[PDB]
Amino acid sequence: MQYKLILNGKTLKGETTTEAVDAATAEKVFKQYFNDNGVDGEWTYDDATKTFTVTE
Amino acid sequence: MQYKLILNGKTLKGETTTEAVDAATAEKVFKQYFNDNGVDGEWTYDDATKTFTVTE
Repeated sequence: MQYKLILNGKTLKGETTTEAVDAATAEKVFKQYFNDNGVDGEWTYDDATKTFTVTE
Repeated sequence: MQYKLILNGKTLKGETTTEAVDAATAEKVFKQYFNDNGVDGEWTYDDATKTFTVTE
């Protein structure tokens, strides 16, 4: 279903939102992006509350 | 001064905001990001209205 990206950091802050096929994909996609980008913030995943938490 | 990033696309949509030293830098930075991230959306720059326009 619809997932939501929460961004926490210093050089960047904000919230994105995407809908993937499911838990395994949205998760797969947003990871693809925030695993580096000089942020590699702390990862968090929420399935049943559609959320992500990135923390530099 | 304060610049603003407008995101237009399919896999991603949203708005970010950063303050750079000036027109040459904010421009330089946001370009650094949206020139490939599978989006490489159309570029647009606004100095006097602090804005950017990305379009897949």
